[PDB]
Amino acid sequence: LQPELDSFKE
Amino acid sequence: FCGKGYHLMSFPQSAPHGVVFLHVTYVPAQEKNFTTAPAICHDGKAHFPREGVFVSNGTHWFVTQRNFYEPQIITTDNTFVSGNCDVVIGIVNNTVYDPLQPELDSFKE
Amino acid sequence: LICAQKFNGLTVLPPLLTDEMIAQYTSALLAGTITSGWTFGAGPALQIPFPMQMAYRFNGIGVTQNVLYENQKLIANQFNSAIGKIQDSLSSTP
Ligand SMILES: *[C@@H]1O[C@H](CO)[C@@H](O[C@@H]2O[C@H](CO)[C@@H](O)[C@H](O)[C@H]2NC(C)=O)[C@H](O)[C@H]1NC(C)=O
Ligand SMILES: *[C@@H]1O[C@H](CO)[C@@H](O[C@@H]2O[C@H](CO)[C@@H](O)[C@H](O)[C@H]2NC(C)=O)[C@H](O)[C@H]1NC(C)=O
Ligand SMILES: *[C@@H]1O[C@H](CO)[C@@H](O)[C@H](O)[C@H]1NC(C)=O
Repeated sequence: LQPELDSFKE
Repeated sequence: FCGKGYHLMSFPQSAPHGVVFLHVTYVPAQEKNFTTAPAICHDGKAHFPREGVFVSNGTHWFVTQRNFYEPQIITTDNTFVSGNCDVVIGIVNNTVYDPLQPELDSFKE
Repeated sequence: LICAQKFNGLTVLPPLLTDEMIAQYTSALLAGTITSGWTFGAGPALQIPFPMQMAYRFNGIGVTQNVLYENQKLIANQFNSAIGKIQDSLSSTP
């Protein structure tokens, strides 16, 4: 979750 | 071994010079034919169901357990990916609705 | 001798199920297994594409579903070669 979430959000 | 069908329980009953069993089995009924598929390619990667099977109400595609028909939307929690979707024979195409993506998009966008 | 089995008051009764209906039972069982897996043995026979039933049986021994599908041709060749070899195995050893 965290890598994809950060990639989308940042 | 214990009654015809999928066994659930067995209540013994005493009899003269013997025993009597009451095998409580589970017998499926009211079957319905459905168009299946070994896997569902979404983004070039095959998706196989973690449990159950892929079934199609003629038009839409769903994933449900084998011994009962509870159609469920094909999400990425019901299916696991394994490799690309060019080597599985009989693969169909569809859209595995990921629960996280629209959730986060509605949250942020 | 087996040709004249009457002998002296020695009757050999014929089996109730002759070889033909036994073979019919075996063929029906084969068709049930092939086209319905285990479903026909526990209620109505529900048709299920063979490779999919094979994947189901693979799931029962530990290997995941995709092991068969990505190896379907290999497994089919292995199965057909083994079933070919079994006949020669029976013939070679009397
Ligand atoms: C399969 O196909 C139909 C037609 O595509 C599906 O209909 C849709 O799905 C919902 C939920 O079941 C139905 O209530 C609606 O009529 C349709 N709306 C949507 C969301 O597209 C339906 O799932 C199945 N029914 C049939 C005809 O077997
Ligand atoms: C699933 O979708 C993919 C991509 O949309 C399809 O792949 C295309 O297949 C055609 C063959 O008619 C090729 O000409 C295209 O180049 C392919 N596109 C890409 C980029 O993969 C695939 O055919 C679909 N599969 C099914 C069974 O519908
Ligand atoms: C499903 O359809 C097939 C072919 O149309 C038919 O032979 C079969 O009996 C049907 N099965 C059920 C349970 O509806």
